[PDB]
Amino acid sequence: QEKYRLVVVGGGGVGKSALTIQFIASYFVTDYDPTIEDSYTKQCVIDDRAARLDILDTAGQEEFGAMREQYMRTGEGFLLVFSVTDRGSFEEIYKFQRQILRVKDRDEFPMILIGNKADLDHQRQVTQEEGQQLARQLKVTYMEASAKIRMNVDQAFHELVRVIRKFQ
Amino acid sequence: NREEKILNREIGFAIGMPVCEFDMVKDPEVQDFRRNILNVCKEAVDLRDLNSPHSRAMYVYPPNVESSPELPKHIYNKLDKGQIIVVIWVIVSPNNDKQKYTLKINHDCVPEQVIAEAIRKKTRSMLLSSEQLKLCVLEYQGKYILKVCGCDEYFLEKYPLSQYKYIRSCIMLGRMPNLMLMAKESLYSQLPMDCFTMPSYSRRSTKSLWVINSALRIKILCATYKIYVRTGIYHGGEPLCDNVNTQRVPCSNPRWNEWLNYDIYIPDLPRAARLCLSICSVKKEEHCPLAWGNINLFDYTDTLVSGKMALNLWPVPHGLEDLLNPIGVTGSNPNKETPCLELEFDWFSSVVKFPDMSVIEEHANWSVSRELRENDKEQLKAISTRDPLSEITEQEKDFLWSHRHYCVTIPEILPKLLLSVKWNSRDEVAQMYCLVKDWPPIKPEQAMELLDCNYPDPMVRGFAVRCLEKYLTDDKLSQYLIQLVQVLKYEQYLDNLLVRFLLKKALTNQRIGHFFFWHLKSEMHNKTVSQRFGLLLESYCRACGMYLKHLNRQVEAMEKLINLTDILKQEKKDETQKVQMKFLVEQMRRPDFMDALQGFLSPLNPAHQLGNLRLEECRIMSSAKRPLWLNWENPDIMSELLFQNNEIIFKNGDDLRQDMLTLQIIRIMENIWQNQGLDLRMLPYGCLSIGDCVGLIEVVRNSHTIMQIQCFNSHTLHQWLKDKNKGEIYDAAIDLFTRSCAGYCVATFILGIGDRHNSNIMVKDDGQLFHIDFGHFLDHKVPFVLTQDFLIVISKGAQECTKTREFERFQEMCYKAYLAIRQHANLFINLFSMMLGSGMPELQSFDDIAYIRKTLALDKTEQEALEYFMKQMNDAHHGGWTT
Ligand SMILES: Nc1nc2c(ncn2[C@@H]2O[C@H](COP(=O)(O)OP(=O)(O)NP(=O)(O)O)[C@@H](O)[C@H]2O)c(=O)[nH]1
Ligand SMILES: CC(C)n1ncnc1-c1cn2c(n1)-c1ccc(O[C@@H](C)C(N)=O)cc1OCC2
Ligand SMILES: [Mg+2]
Repeated sequence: QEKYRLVVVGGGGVGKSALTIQFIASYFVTDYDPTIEDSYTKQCVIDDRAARLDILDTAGQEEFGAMREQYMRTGEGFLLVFSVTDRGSFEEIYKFQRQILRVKDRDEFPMILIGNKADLDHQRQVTQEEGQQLARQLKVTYMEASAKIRMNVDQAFHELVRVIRKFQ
Repeated sequence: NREEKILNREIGFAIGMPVCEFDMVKDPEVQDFRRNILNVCKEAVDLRDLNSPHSRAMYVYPPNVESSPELPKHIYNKLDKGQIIVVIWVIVSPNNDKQKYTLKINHDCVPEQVIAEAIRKKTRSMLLSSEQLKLCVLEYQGKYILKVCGCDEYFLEKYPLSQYKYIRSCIMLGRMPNLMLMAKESLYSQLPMDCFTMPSYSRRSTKSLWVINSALRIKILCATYKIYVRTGIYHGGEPLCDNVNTQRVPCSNPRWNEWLNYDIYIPDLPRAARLCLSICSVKKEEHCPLAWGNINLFDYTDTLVSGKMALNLWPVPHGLEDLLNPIGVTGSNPNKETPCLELEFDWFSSVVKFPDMSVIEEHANWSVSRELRENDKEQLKAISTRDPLSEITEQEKDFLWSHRHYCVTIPEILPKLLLSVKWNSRDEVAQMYCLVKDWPPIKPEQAMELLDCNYPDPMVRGFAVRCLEKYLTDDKLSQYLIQLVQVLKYEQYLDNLLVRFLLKKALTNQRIGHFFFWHLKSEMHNKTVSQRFGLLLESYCRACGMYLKHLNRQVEAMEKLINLTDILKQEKKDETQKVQMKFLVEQMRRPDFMDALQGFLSPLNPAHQLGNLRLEECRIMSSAKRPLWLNWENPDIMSELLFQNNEIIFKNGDDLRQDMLTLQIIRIMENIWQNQGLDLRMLPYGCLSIGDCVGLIEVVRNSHTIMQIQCFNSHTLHQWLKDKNKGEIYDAAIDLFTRSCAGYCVATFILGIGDRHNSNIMVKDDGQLFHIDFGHFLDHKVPFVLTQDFLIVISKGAQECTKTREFERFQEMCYKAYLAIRQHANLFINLFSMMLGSGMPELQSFDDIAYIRKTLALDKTEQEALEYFMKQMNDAHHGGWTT
């Protein structure tokens, strides 16, 4: 129908698992289950046509890094996500952006920079201005999100499928 | 009787002959077989229906697991901290949507524990009210099962996850075990409740032998169709008395009327006493046999033979040495046109019956009533370590018999002790019966030796069966099923313990019962075993359950492939360009032939479903007899994770029985190496012989022969492995090329396969080496010669000197693999002696199996046998394997 294999890459504990199930189950989770590789599917019609969204919640433990070179070959849409309360993930997002372009041997590829845990303003270490800084540096679109309050959860995946069609 | 009119139809299709050919048999043993063998069926179908849903599912889908849960040290090291990364697949949406759930778990976890972990992968921290406990605790109960993605194997039993061969193979190959999650109702709803339907024929002085005190006297009356008759009394292959023959009467006068007086005492005839008859012609000396016959002196009711009898003789084989054939069939020829020899046995005016065990153990007292140093006991241990073909001298015979009451300490010497007993003695056969009655249990692989032609005694064979049903696992049973089916011919009666054992186990494990049928239908082209296997297949199909439906589809599918190859060989075959692809593609596109090869289980593997055909790849080979390269689809919804092109070679002309024995020993040789630390990856692909000479060959994807890899001629084999395995994968592909080469080189030297060329050796893109087409083995009228292209790949990339540190370690792998097989020489030699009755060209006499004794150097010590291999390797490779 409309093949769209979405991939959620990022560091550890940045919120890839909470944001992924928020898009389908629409419920925020509080456990810290270190994800390895989980797949989710959801039919959406928010786009101008149908969409077979194949979401892949990837790992961020650095012990499953050999699995990065796999889903970066089959996916057509990525989400560079990080936690605004963790500068470590912020200074490690570009490493994900370099491996994707190196695998596919392309100048650019549809991906959206997501800043998660925006509700924890009392513990934010990466301000908003530093977020759009990496957006212009990586030539991607920046968008803050928060799985705890479900902010820009649908817009994050829907803006990703809009760059895939505008890629071609 | 209305239901029996339907079941009897489909039963005759799978057997290849109508059921009415058995109801018109005047033989009382045949009718008593069909009547009493139903007790095995009733005890089996009532075992498949104890538990209502699971017992039937366990039968159709038995857990294909290893024989031991203990993991080898090097196999356990392949796990991440002793844990396995398995992938759980769950279907959520009714539109067939997929959701994977990877999880790290211990390797020794039961399927109930991995299900509960997948439950956590579906809930995390979700909703639970104080009235919703059992709403979610019911998930942790018996609700879900597990299934391999791509195959039809199920994790129904509570065995550790490592025991399952699929999970075990993923640890070896280093692959992701993808398992699809199902519910119990999703599987149980496809198995009906087959009530046991018994057929219509299931309706409801006599002194002893040891009181006769006379001499055995058998008279030959006349015959039909200078010659004489060679008569002999044998117990398997050993003769009881001197061969007594009749007078040399001229031809065209088949009259004798002579009571052949034998030197055997009537109370001394063992229970397995046999009469061997043959006709020899006299034309220096002129003695040549022509026809032979065998009759057992006791029938199936333990009564002595009496009265007149008409025996129909058999034609002599291509290569027969002795005039009389002791290794007979113990039956008359059902050709009703061959020479028929008439006899007349002694009367005694009473029904002479063989005594029961009560009198045998009673007379065992009369033998004793009628009237230990350490250096001696160490010799009996040196006898058990010898191969079963090692000639036991006469001095060693009395040593084991005089120390018969000590052999209970070393029960592995039992096969050696049984050959040290004069079975023509009513006293020794009575004392040996009491020793076997209380004999300690032995290994199942050692008990199979007591089921070949050398041990025809029923008390000896009954002991080996009781060692199988108590110690033989279903993994080793399916491994050794070909040899166990083969030794059914050595049974002198239809109903026996070995048949009741292999029937009940095949009726309780459908994975075993599948190959139990095809190994019996493949012998139907030979009438000497057609009656035994026909009655046995009739009993199997009577209670095999729903699988009879799928089993008849394979027969119709396979029969639709035999006739096409016959039309392509006997007819046409003149041109091989358009004619090879005209009639071939016209039949595969024919409507009545398409549905014949659609939606039926693979005969090579019942868990593989052969679905839609792909005629674009289906072709006819340019090899011998022009085999058919076929292609199918995997109708499994998870076909993307497993293979998608089921490729099978249909070899019509060439016999595929030599391949099965070689492809099986390679698997057994690999298991012996993996259990000792030798990680020599062998590739024993599937092979199943069908009928006369047709058969199926499992094809491995992305595999190319040595001749298939070339770019003039050069050593491009190393470049092909470099081009396909770049980066850090090159160092692993070269290792796979060396470990598989050392295994396939040290094994063919023990077997003695024919001269292997570049088309006999194939390699994968992964770098694994394996041989194919084992048509000639144990031949003599070396096979794996270390060519230059091998050392260019084995010894790293040294374009000059091949004897480096890499090749120095290649020899050590062969030494550890050669000596390992030598330590299990008794196991492999027993596997060849159990296949001697299969009529194979290279498996006719014991001079062929003795070739294994010389290539293993079983007459030398451990170090002296090592230099033998190094000598023969340095001789085949001129200056290659120096000391
Ligand atoms: N306050 C808050 N916490 C969040 C948010 N998103 C995720 N978390 C929390 O962050 C923790 C770990 O994130 P998780 O949901 O496991 O995402 P992940 O990045 O896939 N984890 P891993 O890479 O370790 O598998 C959890 O405690 C989760 O509740 C958010 O928007 N706000
Ligand atoms: C001669 C022959 C029909 N044969 N005879 C007795 N056993 C075999 C036999 C056994 N195998 C094979 N043939 C085999 C052939 C070809 C092959 O790939 C093809 C594409 C190729 N030309 O590279 C893959 C194979 O793998 C399975 C093992
Ligand atoms: Mg995660």
